[PDB]
Amino acid sequence: DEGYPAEVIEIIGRTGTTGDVTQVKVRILEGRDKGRVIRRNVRGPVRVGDILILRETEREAREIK
Amino acid sequence: MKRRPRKWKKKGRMRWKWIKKRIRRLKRQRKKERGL
Amino acid sequence: AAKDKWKLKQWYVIYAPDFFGGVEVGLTPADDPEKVLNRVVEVTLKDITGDFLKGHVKLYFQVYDVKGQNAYTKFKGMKLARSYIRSLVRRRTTRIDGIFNITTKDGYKLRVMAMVIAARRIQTSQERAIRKIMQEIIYKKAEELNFKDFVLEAVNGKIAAEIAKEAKKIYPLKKAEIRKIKVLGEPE
Amino acid sequence: KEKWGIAHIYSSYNNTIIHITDITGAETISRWSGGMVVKADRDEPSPYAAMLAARRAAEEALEKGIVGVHIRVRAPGGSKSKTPGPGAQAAIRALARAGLKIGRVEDVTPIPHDGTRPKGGRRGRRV
RNA sequence: GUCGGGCUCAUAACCCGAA
RNA sequence: UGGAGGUGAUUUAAAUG
RNA sequence: GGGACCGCCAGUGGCGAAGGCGCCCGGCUGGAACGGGUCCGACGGUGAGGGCCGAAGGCCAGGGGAGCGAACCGGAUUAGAUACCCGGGUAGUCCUGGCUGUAAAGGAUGCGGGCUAGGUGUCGGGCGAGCUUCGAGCUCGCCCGGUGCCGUAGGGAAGCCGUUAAGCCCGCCGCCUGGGGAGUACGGCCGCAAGGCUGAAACUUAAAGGAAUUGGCGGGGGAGCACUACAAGGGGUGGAGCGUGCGGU
Ligand SMILES: [Mg+2]
Ligand SMILES: [Mg+2]
Ligand SMILES: [Mg+2]
Ligand SMILES: [Mg+2]
Ligand SMILES: [Mg+2]
Ligand SMILES: [Mg+2]
Ligand SMILES: [Mg+2]
Ligand SMILES: [Mg+2]
Ligand SMILES: [Mg+2]
Ligand SMILES: [Mg+2]
Ligand SMILES: [Mg+2]
Ligand SMILES: [Mg+2]
Ligand SMILES: [Mg+2]
Ligand SMILES: [Mg+2]
Ligand SMILES: [Mg+2]
Ligand SMILES: [Mg+2]
Ligand SMILES: [Mg+2]
Ligand SMILES: [Mg+2]
Ligand SMILES: [Mg+2]
Repeated sequence: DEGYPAEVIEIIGRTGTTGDVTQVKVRILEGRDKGRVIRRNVRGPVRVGDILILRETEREAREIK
Repeated sequence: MKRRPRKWKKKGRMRWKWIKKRIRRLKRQRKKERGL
Repeated sequence: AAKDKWKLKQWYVIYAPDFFGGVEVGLTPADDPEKVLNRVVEVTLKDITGDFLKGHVKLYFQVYDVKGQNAYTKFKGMKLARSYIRSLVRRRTTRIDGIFNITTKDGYKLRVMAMVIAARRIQTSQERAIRKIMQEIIYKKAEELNFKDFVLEAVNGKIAAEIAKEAKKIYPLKKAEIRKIKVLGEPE
Repeated sequence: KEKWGIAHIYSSYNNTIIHITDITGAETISRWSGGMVVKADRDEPSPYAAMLAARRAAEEALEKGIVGVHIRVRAPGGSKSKTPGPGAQAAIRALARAGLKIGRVEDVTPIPHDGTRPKGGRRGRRV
């Protein structure tokens, strides 16, 4: 109901049709898979140390070149 | 028919296979009228 | 009502055949015990005899009799796993197959598939000689043994070892296996 | 003891089907496809639809006493494509997450030793 | 169908408004 | 360094001067 | 229960005059290479006429019909869509006995013989040496015959060919003589038919055709860039009245 926070630890690269998307590796901070590292796609400027609120933690983005 | 492979080239002409089909169609009409 | 229909079903215990140990291999549901006959279950040889080596050997057991909540089975056939035999066939090697119809000493009809992998590419005449050695060994074993003894020696690897020892004299070998067995008929 | 079943996964480019039976295969425990969890044809073969269907099927199986499954995944095969669609692996991961234990995993795509002629002509689809 | 405007280097197709 | 073959694929529509 | 087809191993690998030939076991049968102080003794090459073989499709009789699928019947796309795409579907694709004799049937390169640097793979046979788990096994070298690649002299318009010649020489047969009209008309032979082989003229025309060069372009590939590009944003023009410029009248 309130999402799960995750901390960005590495920047992978830019993607999307117009370059507006960034792929990152995040570490889950709370919930069932606390400690798991997964990669996600993000819209907007982001740096190492940011925190996202994921509404679910079972989808992982396809690895980009 | 005799072979003329130069006719198969496409620059400035229609496809030889269909020219051949048209010629054979025309020859059938002449042979039918020759029988009457 | 659908849930009610599921509540009419009882669970039956399935047992392996007598000469494989007769151990419990699983459970299956059914409302009427007559519908349990002729069902088939697939289990690996690692499940019966505990060893982390023979995990690619698959045996098929078919239910033939139901008594109480117990279901008893007979041996139907055997196969090696697809991914296993796929890892054996390589380029710059030679694969030799032989498919033979046999009868056991106690009147059982079987079909047996054997396979040999040679170290390098070989000539056609050498493949024929190896196939002939395979045929002779399998016919002799069928003449000697009963159904139960033949099946056990086929799945343990004894027949394959005899084949490899015999076929060395044509060409050095990389592998030798009884690839598949199916039962066709049983004695009257 | 332990009641174990079998998960049959059929995965093509157009849809995904997840079907849980008992150990012998003769009795159906649950059955869900992509068109039962989404409303658009285009989304039927996606990984997310596969996850949703696998979750529904796994819950229905768990309510009836199944503890684990062995997995058989297949592409259409025969004279059609031999490669599974994008939903198979997502379906496999979702079954374990929902609470089922996982046994052995194998591919059972039917493969001919030179069978029948496929559709399209000697020229194939021309797009 | 008529008239007018968009889009195109321009015409056809296409989009919009109107009587 | 440079070559010869094989199997897979190819995300709507788009005429003219 | 049924009809068709034999995956991986599989290799500029093998066999055949070419077309073509790939599941296993048994029988009948054709050709070639290697080894050869065996036999015959020029018995050879090419080949006008003539003869035989010859993919797919088609035709004539009798069977068979899983899958695919000319024609055709529906659903879409589009300005139209007699198509491309999707759902069905007759002939045909398969077997037995015949006819037809056609392909970019292309190595686009007719066949026999002698001669003219090398290097390096691979298939069959033979010889020598060394290993060996004693295997119809493995490694290296040499001879002969097949099958690829790089390349010297020479050849060629060049691309390229180069002891598997498109090089130098000794033979025989077939074909060509600017582009079109035309592989047509007329005449003949062959075929059940569809069609096959043979084949002009009047007239028209300054090129047609080949190999390679520099650019330009592509609903080809790769790299880079711009708020007169986009993406993220802030403010607007397009509707009204009026200032001013342009078309028309
Ligand atoms: Mg010429
Ligand atoms: Mg649906
Ligand atoms: Mg199109
Ligand atoms: Mg216009
Ligand atoms: Mg002649
Ligand atoms: Mg169709
Ligand atoms: Mg059909
Ligand atoms: Mg050919
Ligand atoms: Mg060629
Ligand atoms: Mg020729
Ligand atoms: Mg040799
Ligand atoms: Mg040869
Ligand atoms: Mg040679
Ligand atoms: Mg050369
Ligand atoms: Mg002339
Ligand atoms: Mg005539
Ligand atoms: Mg602009
Ligand atoms: Mg913008
Ligand atoms: Mg205004």
